[PDB]
Formats: sequence, C-alpha cells, structure tokens
Amino acid sequence: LGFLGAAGSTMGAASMTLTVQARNLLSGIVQQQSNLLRHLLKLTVWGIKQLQARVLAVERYLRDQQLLGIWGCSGKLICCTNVPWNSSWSNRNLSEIWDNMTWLQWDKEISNYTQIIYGLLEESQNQQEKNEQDLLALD
Amino acid sequence: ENLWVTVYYGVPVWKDAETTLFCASDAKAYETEKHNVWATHACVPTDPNPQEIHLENVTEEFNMWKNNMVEQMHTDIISLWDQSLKPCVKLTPLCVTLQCTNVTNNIRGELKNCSFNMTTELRDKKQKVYSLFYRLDVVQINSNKEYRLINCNTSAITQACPKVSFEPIPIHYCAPAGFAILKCKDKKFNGTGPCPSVSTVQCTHGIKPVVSTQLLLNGSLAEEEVMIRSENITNNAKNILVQFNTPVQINCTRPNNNTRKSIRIGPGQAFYATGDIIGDIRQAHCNVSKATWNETLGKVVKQLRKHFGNNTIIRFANSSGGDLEVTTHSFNCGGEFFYCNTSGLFNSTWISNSNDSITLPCRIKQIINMWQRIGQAMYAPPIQGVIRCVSNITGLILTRDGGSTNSTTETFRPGGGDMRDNWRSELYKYKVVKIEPLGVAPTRCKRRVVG
Amino acid sequence: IRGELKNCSFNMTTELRDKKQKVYSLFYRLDVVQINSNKE
Ligand SMILES: *[C@@H]1O[C@H](CO)[C@@H](O[C@@H]2O[C@H](CO)[C@@H](O[C@@H]3O[C@H](CO[C@H]4O[C@H](CO[C@H]5O[C@H](CO)[C@@H](O)[C@H](O)[C@@H]5O)[C@@H](O)[C@H](O[C@H]5O[C@H](CO)[C@@H](O)[C@H](O)[C@@H]5O)[C@@H]4O)[C@@H](O)[C@H](O[C@H]4O[C@H](CO)[C@@H](O)[C@H](O)[C@@H]4O)[C@@H]3O)[C@H](O)[C@H]2NC(C)=O)[C@H](O)[C@H]1NC(C)=O
Ligand SMILES: *[C@@H]1O[C@H](CO)[C@@H](O[C@@H]2O[C@H](CO)[C@@H](O[C@@H]3O[C@H](CO[C@H]4O[C@H](CO[C@H]5O[C@H](CO)[C@@H](O)[C@H](O)[C@@H]5O)[C@@H](O)[C@H](O[C@H]5O[C@H](CO[C@H]6O[C@H](CO)[C@@H](O)[C@H](O)[C@@H]6O)[C@@H](O)[C@H](O)[C@@H]5O)[C@@H]4O)[C@@H](O)[C@H](O)[C@@H]3O)[C@H](O)[C@H]2NC(C)=O)[C@H](O)[C@H]1NC(C)=O
Ligand SMILES: *[C@@H]1O[C@H](CO)[C@@H](O[C@@H]2O[C@H](CO)[C@@H](O[C@@H]3O[C@H](CO[C@H]4O[C@H](CO[C@H]5O[C@H](CO)[C@@H](O)[C@H](O)[C@@H]5O)[C@@H](O)[C@H](O)[C@@H]4O)[C@@H](O)[C@H](O[C@H]4O[C@H](CO)[C@@H](O)[C@H](O)[C@@H]4O)[C@@H]3O)[C@H](O)[C@H]2NC(C)=O)[C@H](O)[C@H]1NC(C)=O
Ligand SMILES: *[C@@H]1O[C@H](CO)[C@@H](O[C@@H]2O[C@H](CO)[C@@H](O[C@@H]3O[C@H](CO[C@H]4O[C@H](CO)[C@@H](O)[C@H](O)[C@@H]4O)[C@@H](O)[C@H](O[C@H]4O[C@H](CO)[C@@H](O)[C@H](O)[C@@H]4O)[C@@H]3O)[C@H](O)[C@H]2NC(C)=O)[C@H](O)[C@H]1NC(C)=O
Ligand SMILES: *[C@@H]1O[C@H](CO)[C@@H](O[C@@H]2O[C@H](CO)[C@@H](O[C@@H]3O[C@H](CO[C@H]4O[C@H](CO[C@H]5O[C@H](CO)[C@@H](O)[C@H](O)[C@@H]5O)[C@@H](O)[C@H](O)[C@@H]4O)[C@@H](O)[C@H](O)[C@@H]3O)[C@H](O)[C@H]2NC(C)=O)[C@H](O)[C@H]1NC(C)=O
Ligand SMILES: *[C@@H]1O[C@H](CO)[C@@H](O[C@@H]2O[C@H](CO)[C@@H](O[C@@H]3O[C@H](CO[C@H]4O[C@H](CO[C@H]5O[C@H](CO)[C@@H](O)[C@H](O)[C@@H]5O)[C@@H](O)[C@H](O)[C@@H]4O)[C@@H](O)[C@H](O)[C@@H]3O)[C@H](O)[C@H]2NC(C)=O)[C@H](O)[C@H]1NC(C)=O
Ligand SMILES: *[C@@H]1O[C@H](CO)[C@@H](O[C@@H]2O[C@H](CO)[C@@H](O[C@@H]3O[C@H](CO[C@H]4O[C@H](CO[C@H]5O[C@H](CO)[C@@H](O)[C@H](O)[C@@H]5O)[C@@H](O)[C@H](O)[C@@H]4O)[C@@H](O)[C@H](O)[C@@H]3O)[C@H](O)[C@H]2NC(C)=O)[C@H](O)[C@H]1NC(C)=O
Ligand SMILES: *[C@@H]1O[C@H](CO)[C@@H](O[C@@H]2O[C@H](CO)[C@@H](O[C@@H]3O[C@H](CO)[C@@H](O)[C@H](O[C@H]4O[C@H](CO)[C@@H](O)[C@H](O)[C@@H]4O)[C@@H]3O)[C@H](O)[C@H]2NC(C)=O)[C@H](O)[C@H]1NC(C)=O
Ligand SMILES: *[C@@H]1O[C@H](CO)[C@@H](O[C@@H]2O[C@H](CO)[C@@H](O[C@@H]3O[C@H](CO[C@H]4O[C@H](CO)[C@@H](O)[C@H](O)[C@@H]4O)[C@@H](O)[C@H](O)[C@@H]3O)[C@H](O)[C@H]2NC(C)=O)[C@H](O)[C@H]1NC(C)=O
Ligand SMILES: *[C@@H]1O[C@H](CO)[C@@H](O[C@@H]2O[C@H](CO)[C@@H](O[C@@H]3O[C@H](CO)[C@@H](O)[C@H](O)[C@@H]3O)[C@H](O)[C@H]2NC(C)=O)[C@H](O)[C@H]1NC(C)=O
Ligand SMILES: *[C@@H]1O[C@H](CO)[C@@H](O)[C@H](O)[C@H]1NC(C)=O
Repeated sequence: LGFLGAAGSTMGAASMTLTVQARNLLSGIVQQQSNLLRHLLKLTVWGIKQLQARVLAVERYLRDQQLLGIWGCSGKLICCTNVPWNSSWSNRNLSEIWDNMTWLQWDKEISNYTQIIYGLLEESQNQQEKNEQDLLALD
Repeated sequence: ENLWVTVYYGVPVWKDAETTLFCASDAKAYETEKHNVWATHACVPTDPNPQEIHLENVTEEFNMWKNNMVEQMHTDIISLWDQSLKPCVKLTPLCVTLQCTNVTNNIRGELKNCSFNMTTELRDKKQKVYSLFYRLDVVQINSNKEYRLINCNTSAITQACPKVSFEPIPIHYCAPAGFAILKCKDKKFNGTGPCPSVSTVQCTHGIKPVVSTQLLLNGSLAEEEVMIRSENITNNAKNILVQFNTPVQINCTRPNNNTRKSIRIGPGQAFYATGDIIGDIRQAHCNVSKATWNETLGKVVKQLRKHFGNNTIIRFANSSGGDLEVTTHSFNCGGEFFYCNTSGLFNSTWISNSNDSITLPCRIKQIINMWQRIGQAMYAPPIQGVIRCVSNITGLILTRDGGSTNSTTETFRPGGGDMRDNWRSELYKYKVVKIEPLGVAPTRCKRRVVG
Repeated sequence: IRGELKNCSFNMTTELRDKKQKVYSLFYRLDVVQINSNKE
C-alpha cells in the first residue's frame, strides 16, 4: 500500500485499494497552514508560488469532482453506469484487461476517444435517468 | 455480453507535466542570526517525516536535461537574489575620479590605497576619506595614477545588506496537490533512460544552492563509482557533469585582517569600506589533499574510458580561453567572493592502465553581478575578521577538445560556463508528474434500472 | 540668413558623478520654452 503503491500492479489491485490515491489528492502536510507563527512583507517570491499552487490544487480537484456530480456518482468512489460498452473501443475480453494491463497502460489505450466516452456518460446516467422520474415520480 | 462502463475515482495514472513548486525547510537561522538571502524570513516548514514509496513494477523514463525543475530552480534564485538587494543602500555616489597608490613595495602590490571625494550626510558639504579596493575592480583612465570603478562604466551598483548570510542552506522542492515528484533510485543511471527503481516522494532531498563554478560543492553522490552524465556524449560541444562517489575536502581561508570603516553617504546609508589591514599581506589559498585528489581524478578517466574511444590518451588542460571570472573556481564564502586558479588541478595525465597537499592561489572580488546579468551589479562589503571555508567538493564540469576530426587523442578542460548545470547535478534523478484520478473501465455491472 | 527645431547645448552629468559633460541635442518646438542676445 501507500500513495500510488499499486501504480505498477495489475488493474485488479488498484481496484482493491484506490482510496490512498483519492485521499492524498486535495490536502497536504506540505501546505502546513502557511504562516511563520512561532521585516514585515509577505510579497516574497515564495508566497506567490505557494498561493498559485494552492489554487490549482482545488482548481484541479473541483474540475474533476464536478465531473463526478454530473454523472450521479458524487457520493461514492466507484459507481456503475447505464452506458453500454462499445466494441470499437477495445476488442479485448473481460478477464483479459483487468489482469494484464495495469491502468498506466490503460489510460494510453483510451486517451484517443476518452472525451467521447465522457460525453455519452452525462447522457445515459443523468440526462435520461434523472429525467425518468417524470413518469415514476408520481402517477 | 452487455458490457457496461464503470467509473473509478483515484486511479494511479500520471502524465508528464511541470507545475509551480515551493519551499520547505525546518528550524535553520532563527533568533541568533537570520536574514538568509535564500530562505527569506519564513519558508513553509518541512515535515519531520519524509515519505518515500518504492513504486513497484514501474519503469518510468526520466530526462535530466529536458527537465523543467532545474529551470524553475534557475529563475527562482535570480528573482530571490534580486529581492534581497532591492531594499538596501545604492552606491551611485561612488562614481568619482579615484586617485590611488600602491602599498608598501618599500622602494607584493595587488591592492591600492584610494582617496576620493564623496558626499556626506548633509547634501551641501563634501568629505574626503580613504578606502582600499582589490585589483581589477578598478581601472585607470588615461605621474599620479587615476582610477575608476569597473562597474560605473557599465551598469549601476548597490551594496549588499550588512547582515545577510550568503550561506547555502538546504531548500526542499515539493509538489502541489494532485502532483508527485518521481525519484530515480537506480544507482547507475547513464545519462537518462527508463529507470527500473522509481519512488513517488512528495518532497525532494535537501538541496543546497551552492553558487559554484567549474567544481561543485556540498552536493549529492550516488554509491557506485563516479557517474558521468552528458545530454549527448560525442557532441564535443555539450558540457559534462561529473558525480563522485566520495567527496574531496578542500578548505579555503583569507588571511587578511580587514577592518570595518563605515562612512555615511547621506542619511541612514553607510558604505562599508575596507579599513586598514593588520598583519603582513598574505594571498588567499585553497588546500586539496594531493593523495585524495589523485585517485578521484583516476576513477573518472576509468569511467570515461568506456565512453570515449575505449583505451586511448586522455589529457587534462587548464581552462582554455574565456574570461577570468568564469574560467576560475568562483564561489562565495562568508560574504567575500573567491576566484581560485584551477590550472594546478587539471595538468596531470595518466593513461595505459605530515602529508603533501596541493594549494591553489585565489584572488578576491568585491564587485559582482552573477549569472551574466548585465542589469545591476552589487558590492559585497568586506567581512570583518577571519575567513575560513571548509566544504566538500562533489561535482565537476568539463568541456571540449576543440574539433579534432577523429584522430589520436581526447582532452577535457574545465568550463563552468553556466549556473543552471550546477543544480542539474542535484536534480538528475527527479521529475514531477500530474496525477489524473479519473479512469473509466468496463465491467458487466449496471446500477438500478429506474431512478 | 523653415525653423521649427532647435540645436540645444546644455550641461549634463556623465558616468562619474564627479565630472560633467557638454553635448548637443535637437528638440522639437513647444517641448521647450524660453525663460526671460542668446536665447535660453
Ligand atoms: C558547504 O558546507 C560547509 C559546511 O556547512 C560550509 O561551511 C560553513 O560556512 C558557514 C558560513 O557560510 C560557517 O558559519 C559561519 O561561522 C563563522 C565562524 O564561527 C564558527 O565556529 C564557531 C566555533 O565555536 C566553537 O568554539 C567557540 C570558541 O572558539 C565556542 O565559543 C563555541 O561554543 C564552539 O565550541 C561556532 O561557534 C560558530 O557558530 C555558532 O556558535 C556561535 C557562538 O559560539 C554563534 O554566534 C553562531 O551564531 C552559531 O550559533 C561558527 O560555526 C561565524 O562567524 C559566521 O557568522 C556568525 O558570526 C558572525 C561573527 O560576527 C556574526 O556577525 C553573524 O551574525 C553570525 O552569527 C557563520 O556562523 C560554518 O562554520 C562553515 N562550516 C561549518 C564548520 O559548519 C560551506 O560554506 C558550504 N559551501 C559553500 C558553498 O561555501
Ligand atoms: C592609506 O592612505 C591613508 C591616507 O590618509 C593613510 O592614512 C595616513 O597614514 C599616514 C601615515 O604616515 C598618516 O600620517 C601621519 O600623520 C600624523 C599626524 O600629523 C602630525 O604629525 C606630523 C609629523 O610629521 C610627519 O612627517 C615627518 C617627516 O619626517 C616625520 O618625521 C614625522 O614622524 C611625521 O610622520 C606633523 O607634521 C603634523 O603637524 C603639526 O604637529 C607637529 C607636531 O610635531 C611633529 O612634527 C615635528 C616637526 O615639526 C616633529 O619634531 C615631531 O616629532 C612630530 O612629528 C608640529 O611640529 C607641526 O608644526 C604641526 O603643528 C601633525 O602633528 C603623524 O603623527 C604620523 O607620524 C603620520 O605622519 C596620515 O595622517 C593618515 N591619514 C589621515 C587620515 O590623516 C593610511 O595609512 C594608508 N593605508 C594604510 C596602510 O593604513
Ligand atoms: C585583527 O585585528 C584586530 C584589531 O586589532 C584584532 O582584534 C584584537 O586583537 C588583539 C590581539 O590579538 C586582541 O587581544 C587583546 O585584547 C585585550 C583585551 O582588550 C579588550 O577588552 C578590554 C577590557 O580590558 C582589557 O584591557 C584593559 C586595558 O584597557 C586591561 O586593564 C584589562 O585587564 C583587560 O586586559 C577592552 O578595554 C578593549 O577595548 C578590548 O575590547 C587588549 O587589552 C589587548 O591590547 C593589547 O594589544 C593591542 C593591540 O591589539 C595594543 O594596542 C594594546 O596597547 C595592548 O598591548 C589586545 O587587544 C583583542 O581582543 C582583539 N579585539 C579587539 C576588538 O581589539 C584581531 O585579533 C586581529 N587578528 C589577529 C590575527 O589577531
Ligand atoms: C563531507 O562529507 C563527509 C562524509 O559524509 C561529511 O561528514 C558527515 O557529515 C554528515 C552530515 O553533515 C553526517 O551525516 C549524517 O549524520 C547523521 C546524524 O544522525 C541523526 O540525526 C540527524 C539530525 O536530526 C539527522 O539528520 C540524521 O538523519 C540522523 O537521524 C547520521 O545519523 C547519518 O547516518 C546514517 O543515516 C542517515 C539517515 O537518513 C542516512 O542518510 C546516512 O546515509 C546514514 O546511513 C549521517 O552520518 C555524518 O555523520 C558525517 N560523517 C560521515 C562519515 O558521513 C561532511 O559533513 C561533509 N561536508 C559537507 C558540508 O558536505
Ligand atoms: C488516435 O487516432 C489518431 C488518428 O486520428 C492516431 O494518429 C496517428 O498517429 C500516428 C503516430 O503519431 C501517425 O503516424 C505518423 O507517422 C509519420 C511518420 O511515418 C508515417 O508514414 C510512414 C509512411 O507513410 C506512408 O503511409 C502512411 C500510412 O498511413 C500514409 O499516411 C502516408 O501518407 C504515406 O503514404 C508509415 O510507414 C509510418 O507507419 C507512419 O504512418 C509522421 O510523419 C506523422 O506526423 C505521424 O506521426 C498517424 O499518421 C496518425 N493517424 C493517421 C491515420 O494519420 C493516433 O495514433 C491514435 N492514438 C491511439 C494510441 O489510439
Ligand atoms: C576633492 O575636492 C577638491 C575640491 O573640489 C578637488 O580639488 C582639489 O583639492 C585639493 C585639496 O585636496 C587642492 O590642492 C590644494 O590647493 C591648496 C591651495 O590651492 C590654491 O593655490 C594652489 C597653488 O598653491 C599655492 O598657494 C597655496 C595656498 O595655500 C600655497 O600653500 C602653495 O605653496 C602655493 O603658493 C592652486 O593650484 C589652486 O588652484 C588654488 O589657487 C594648497 O594650499 C594645498 O597644498 C593643495 O595643493 C587642489 O588644488 C584641488 N584642485 C585640483 C586641481 O585637483 C579634489 O580633486 C577632490 N578629490 C581629490 C582627487 O583629491
Ligand atoms: C556648462 O558648465 C559651465 C561651467 O559650470 C557653465 O559656465 C560657462 O562655461 C563657459 C565655457 O563653456 C565659459 O566660457 C569660457 O570662458 C573662458 C575663460 O573664462 C574666464 O575668463 C573669461 C573672460 O575671458 C578672458 O580670458 C580668457 C581666458 O582664456 C580669454 O581667452 C579671453 O580672450 C578673455 O581675455 C571670464 O568671463 C570668465 O569668468 C573666466 O574668468 C574663455 O577662455 C572661453 O572662451 C569661454 O568664454 C563661461 O565663462 C562659463 N560661465 C558662464 C558665465 O556661463 C556653462 O554655462 C554650462 N553650460 C552652458 C550653458 O554652456
Ligand atoms: C604540470 O605538472 C608538472 C609536474 O608534474 C610541472 O612540471 C614541473 O614544474 C615545476 C614548477 O615549474 C618544476 O619545478 C622547478 O624545477 C626547476 C628546475 O627544473 C627549479 O629551478 C624550480 O625551483 C624554483 O621554483 C620553486 C617553485 O616553483 C621554488 O620552490 C624554488 O626555491 C626555486 O625558486 C622548481 O623546483 C619541475 O621541475 C617541473 N617538472 C617536474 C617533473 O616536476 C608543470 O610545470 C605543470 N604545468 C602546469 C602549467 O601546471
Ligand atoms: C545511455 O544508455 C542508453 C541505452 O543503451 C543509450 O541509448 C542508446 O542510444 C543509441 C544511440 O543514440 C541508440 O541507437 C543506437 O544506434 C547505433 C547506430 O546504429 C546505426 O549505425 C550502426 C553502425 O554505426 C549500424 O550497425 C546500425 O545498423 C545503424 O545503421 C547502433 O549501432 C546501436 O546498436 C543502437 O541501435 C540505442 O537504441 C539507445 N538504446 C536504448 C533504446 O536505450 C544512451 O545513448 C546512453 N547515453 C546517454 C547519454 O543516455
Ligand atoms: C582542512 O583543514 C583541516 C584543519 O582545519 C585539516 O583537517 C585535518 O587533517 C588532518 C590530516 O592528517 C587530520 O589529521 C588526522 O585526523 C584523523 C581523523 O581523520 C585523526 O585520527 C588523527 O589523529 C589526525 O588528527 C586532522 O584530524 C584534520 N582535522 C579535522 C578536525 O578535520 C584538513 O586536512 C584540511 N584539508 C586538507 C586539504 O587536507
Ligand atoms: C461504436 O460507436 C461508433 C461511433 O458511433 C460506431 O462507429 C461503431 O459502429 C459503434 N460500435 C458498436 C456497434 O458499438
């Protein structure tokens, strides 16, 4: 275990842990609450690099976390979707990918049409599914 | 088979990108003596616990010449140096005609007793006082010699603050959230390539900004025999970094007993001139254990053997061309800036398979503008008292043998032409990556039908 | 003996604060104005 501890292991192992990566993603001991505590101008070059790094920290976290909210998966770490898998994406079989490719390799295998999957993802799970209440919310 | 897509938040995948990093260091200067030029009045404190994970099964490829952590390092030091000189005494009034004389030839003369006319506290009145200056920092104009500061011709001048430490202290570079720094834990790492032993430490090791020329000090050394790294070997032109396995100890000391003479030039501002010397004039020197040096120079030609024409003739020459301040082992020590003659170390040549100690002559300069920066130069005030530095020498910098088309032999003379390569000797193993926690994968699993 | 610029001579500091130097320069009209035989 550890942060990215299973980065080189098979995809089945990264499926098993996963939180250790998600936990250490927003806040860090490195930030350490700023201030010297314990000259009186904090306009130094260091303060500029820190604050612009604290911004992109939450700017990149919220850019990805906004994606989880529009897919109905905000509350959980792994959610299933109602989008069928299209064979043009990969020809490999069920146990052939989860035990032989590792995630590091997999991100390069879908990076071509990865944005296209994201487009179809907002539709089937939250554009129609959240709409389907119309008939079932009350009759 | 009705395979459905499923999302996974926190997937261990990354892509090479370079973001803005920041400082980290614990209790250093503090109360007794602070105001360090680099660590400022406050850096974010480093965690006492360092986090290193031996990433398994991974073989990420590094590149130390196309790595941007060294370029971020370069522009940070420049902006950090200029910020530590901006609020201080400017020495614009120091540009007057200087009438100077030798010192005690006794009819041996390398400093001059300068008399000149300078503004006082009151703008109306003027004052004449003496001061001593080193050679080359002043030049003649056209019976009684007449001189001028070498920088008044070029750019402006600003005195270094009196209570500022130019001592390199460890500065840690660490990543921003969603980022990680990858460490090459492979001992042998010829140039750069796929590293089998990677770690994803959140924070680098203790990196000291040792401002050095040609030869590196207080650096990091891998355990194997001396490493040789070139962006491209055989492109005679590209410079060569050299990592030792065991560092040599070189101690330097300035025997001059400088007295402090503070003369005001207007209000609050006070120029710190060299006073009158106490004791016989002695040239500054550097000691190198001749025994320790002969073997370090030998292990390199053994490693260089397998990289340059196998078994043939490898010679070492003195710098070769260039300017006086870049061809000598320049550095800072205690506040005064030394320039030592390296021709005494790169003269031997071995090929075909209580104790004496080499010494190096050194001169001192008080006028400096480093990193070939023609914007503004600074005057380093003379350090009152005794001077002694004792730092390990861990790295080296080499250069060409001209353009010998094939032929008989190869020679490598030192040439610390640039400053950014000095930090590349400390950053060969690191590289930062951007974590992408979003991964999508198929599995025969779908959520509830209606909702 | 057509005139809208003037050949100006004036006294100005040099590189060394101690010494001074005199050089000429041309300036456009209206950018300069008189004060009170030889114009000033
Ligand atoms: C590569 O790394 C090396 C190794 O780090 C590095 O070399 C170091 O360089 C720094 C400067 O860059 C040196 O630090 C300076 O030291 C000056 C001289 O004093 C030194 O030695 C003192 C010896 O004390 C012992 O003996 C005395 C009696 O002789 C006794 O009282 C003591 O108790 C002790 O037994 C030592 O004390 C002193 O520093 C500590 O203690 C004194 C009080 O004892 C205190 O005043 C200091 O603040 C400190 O806590 C020091 O080690 C020193 O003058 C200088 O500046 C300070 O003093 C001046 C004097 O006026 C003040 O004006 C100023 O405000 C400061 O307080 C500074 O501390 C260091 O010694 C070198 N090496 C060592 C041994 O660590 C190289 O530079 C690096 N490479 C490069 C790029 O150069
Ligand atoms: C970098 O450059 C700077 C430049 O400033 C250097 O700093 C300078 O260092 C020099 C070193 O020589 C200093 O000169 C010193 O001046 C003081 C003060 O002047 C008094 O004494 C003078 C004596 O005459 C000198 O020369 C004769 C020549 O033979 C010598 O014999 C003699 O020993 C002296 O060196 C007096 O002329 C002066 O006049 C008034 O008082 C007199 C008192 O009686 C003296 O003279 C009589 C004869 O008349 C003698 O019998 C008697 O013994 C005594 O010497 C009086 O007679 C006279 O009528 C007047 O009333 C002063 O009293 C001297 O005391 C030192 O001996 C020396 O000459 C510079 O002062 C100093 N600069 C400054 C800031 O002033 C700096 O050193 C250099 N860098 C280094 C390496 O540090
Ligand atoms: C580089 O140059 C500097 C500047 O000279 C050197 O700095 C001085 O060097 C000397 C010699 O190495 C040191 O040693 C001695 O210090 C003695 C103590 O003086 C200090 O404390 C005094 C307290 O009282 C003492 O003196 C009184 C008399 O006034 C006695 O009654 C009493 O018992 C004490 O002994 C203070 O009053 C004084 O101001 C100092 O703070 C000195 O007394 C001694 O003086 C002798 O030598 C002098 C020349 O150095 C000479 O002029 C005198 O007449 C006398 O013969 C001597 O100075 C100093 O401690 C040291 N510091 C300072 C600030 O002066 C430095 O050492 C040198 N580098 C090298 C290579 O040595
Ligand atoms: C030139 O080179 C010589 C030879 O290396 C140096 O002499 C050594 O100087 C170093 C550091 O200046 C000393 O190194 C270390 O001292 C440690 C002190 O112990 C503990 O506490 C400190 C303070 O909290 C901690 O920082 C430290 O980590 C320890 O917890 C030793 O414990 C170290 O030994 C072993 O463990 C560390 C822990 O990571 C490892 O990194 C080490 O590799 C090692 O396995 C270490 O010894 C050292 O004692 C001096 N002697 C020797 C023979 O190395 C000169 O100082 C140096 N000069 C310069 C300025 O470069
Ligand atoms: C995602 O999908 C995109 C397509 O939308 C893929 O893009 C391809 O990327 C590759 C690699 O970057 C491109 O390869 C090209 O390589 C060139 C050098 O050699 C190429 O040509 C050689 C001879 O060329 C002849 O035959 C080719 C055959 O296509 C013709 O196109 C030529 O006109 C000539 O007739 C070939 O032998 C050799 O294999 C190479 O094709 C280089 O000059 C190009 O800039 C380029 O890098 C490829 O061209 C891109 N796509 C297409 C179809 O053009 C991308 O890889 C996909 N990513 C993943 C991982 O899925
Ligand atoms: C500092 O700033 C000054 C002023 O701006 C710069 O100018 C020189 O300053 C020095 C003093 O440090 C001058 O030298 C001195 O001149 C004194 C008198 O000058 C007048 O007489 C001179 C001839 O001497 C006769 O008269 C004197 C009267 O005392 C008798 O003692 C002699 O025996 C002679 O009979 C003339 O040359 C001068 O023009 C005056 O009329 C003199 O008494 C001193 O002994 C000394 O010589 C010097 O003249 C100033 N100007 C020059 C030409 O440099 C100075 O340069 C600035 N800084 C430096 C570099 O020092
Ligand atoms: C630049 O800065 C200067 C100085 O601060 C400003 O002052 C004027 O500078 C000019 C030179 O450019 C001066 O004019 C010159 O004066 C020379 C000698 O002056 C002395 O004698 C004058 C009378 O001349 C007699 O003696 C000379 C000796 O050479 C003989 O050649 C003559 O034939 C006469 O017998 C006196 O008036 C003067 O006060 C001196 O005692 C002279 O030789 C030159 O030919 C020339 O005339 C001028 O005097 C300075 N002062 C004035 C009043 O302006 C200057 O203004 C600044 N910039 C400008 C605007 O130019
Ligand atoms: C590269 O290294 C070689 C040595 O490996 C070196 O050759 C040696 O140079 C030294 C110094 O020039 C020579 O030593 C001199 O020998 C002559 C007689 O041949 C003596 O007269 C000299 O004595 C005077 O100078 C000494 C200081 O240099 C004083 O201490 C002495 O009192 C005298 O005033 C002096 O001993 C030496 O002979 C050669 N050869 C050898 C084999 O040692 C070469 O110069 C180096 N090149 C560079 C540019 O570094
Ligand atoms: C560090 O070690 C690395 C791993 O070995 C080095 O990387 C290797 O670099 C070489 C040169 O850049 C690559 O390619 C070589 O090409 C030569 C030339 O082949 C052509 O000419 C020869 C005759 O001269 C002929 O026989 C061939 O058919 C070709 O026409 C080959 O001779 C070599 O065998 C080799 O293919 C390597 O591919 C590359 N290795 C890899 C993949 O890592 C690196 O250069 C070393 N140095 C540094 C600073 O990193
Ligand atoms: C740098 O200057 C220092 C002195 O300030 C020189 O250090 C001293 O070097 C000698 C070399 O013989 C050491 O002698 C021996 O040290 C061993 C331990 O290593 C000890 O067991 C012996 O009894 C003997 O003392 C001496 O200790 C050492 N001093 C210290 C404390 O480092 C040094 O040699 C100079 N550099 C060069 C170029 O030699
Ligand atoms: C997958 O989608 C692409 C683009 O619409 C389409 O060309 C392809 O035929 C689809 N494959 C199937 C049958 O899932």
